[PDB]
Amino acid sequence: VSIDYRHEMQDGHKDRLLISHRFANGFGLSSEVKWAQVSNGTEVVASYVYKFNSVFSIEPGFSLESGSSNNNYRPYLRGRANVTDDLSVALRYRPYFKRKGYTLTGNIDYTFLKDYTIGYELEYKKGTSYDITHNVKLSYKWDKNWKPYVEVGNVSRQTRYRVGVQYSFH
Ligand SMILES: CCCCCCCCOCCOCCOCCOCCO
Ligand SMILES: CCCCCCCCOCCOCCOCCOCCO
Ligand SMILES: CCCCCCCCOCCOCCOCCOCCO
Ligand SMILES: CCCCCCCCOCCOCCOCCOCCO
Ligand SMILES: CCCCCCCCOCCOCCOCCOCCO
Ligand SMILES: CCCCCCCC
Ligand SMILES: CCCCCCCC
Ligand SMILES: CCCCCCCC
Repeated sequence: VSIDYRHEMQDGHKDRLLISHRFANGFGLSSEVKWAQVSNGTEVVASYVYKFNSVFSIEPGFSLESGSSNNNYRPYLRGRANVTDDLSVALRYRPYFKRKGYTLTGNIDYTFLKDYTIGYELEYKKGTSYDITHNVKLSYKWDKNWKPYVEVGNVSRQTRYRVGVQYSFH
């Protein structure tokens, strides 16, 4: 189980608290509460990660969000390839049916010096009623329980900044 708090600003603000767990069988569940300045929301996600082998995995997922402004059903399929022990790549297709469109999100993540991770995320969003996002995240496993992190992204025009920390139970 982990609990992840994150603050976001551009150049109002957004905050979130995301609690999640992935079981050794592959089943995962998360619940997130979000507030922004006012709006609020909650999201729940259930998924299975199915590992074909040490390199390739596929993760179908189900999510519903309920809010002031965002209210969507967003199922998804995420494929992952471990290129090396330190380097992974993923691609996620996530349509949204909200009150429709889809996002396509690619991720490249590289772990170095045991405790650091640098991640690049490219996200393409297209409505049916496009935007491209570039994001860089840097995380540091400070100890067995705490993983602070920062993200800087460009949303296309403007910059989106996040700071957060993930606490893991042991
Ligand atoms: C939701 C904020 C980000 C996740 C941190 C909450 C984890 C709760 O377990 C904390 C146990 O270790 C902390 C011991 O120090 C107590 C500090 O109390 C603040 C907890 O909210
Ligand atoms: C395995 C299928 C999907 C798992 C969903 C689990 C969540 C079920 O909880 C429903 C109970 O509602 C609690 C309070 O409702 C607040 C609104 O919920 C936010 C998103 O629906
Ligand atoms: C992006 C569309 C293709 C991805 C598969 C659809 C996922 C939504 O499935 C709906 C069923 O919801 C229940 C699933 O909850 C258990 C976790 O397993 C994920 C399978 O959906
Ligand atoms: C790893 C398996 C799961 C990954 C998703 C499976 C299928 C994804 O289809 C993508 C749908 O978009 C079609 C065109 O792709 C456009 C790529 O981005 C450039 C924008 O034109
Ligand atoms: C081992 C690979 C993983 C590390 C990759 C991290 C660095 C990747 O940086 C690419 C991010 O590109 C950001 C582009 O910024 C958008 C510029 O938009 C114009 C300014 O408004
Ligand atoms: C099992 C720990 C995550 C909690 C998710 C709650 C879903 C309603
Ligand atoms: C993995 C079984 C379901 C866990 C749900 C925890 C309470 C909402
Ligand atoms: C301490 C040097 C500044 C690092 C800048 C990083 C900007 C993304």
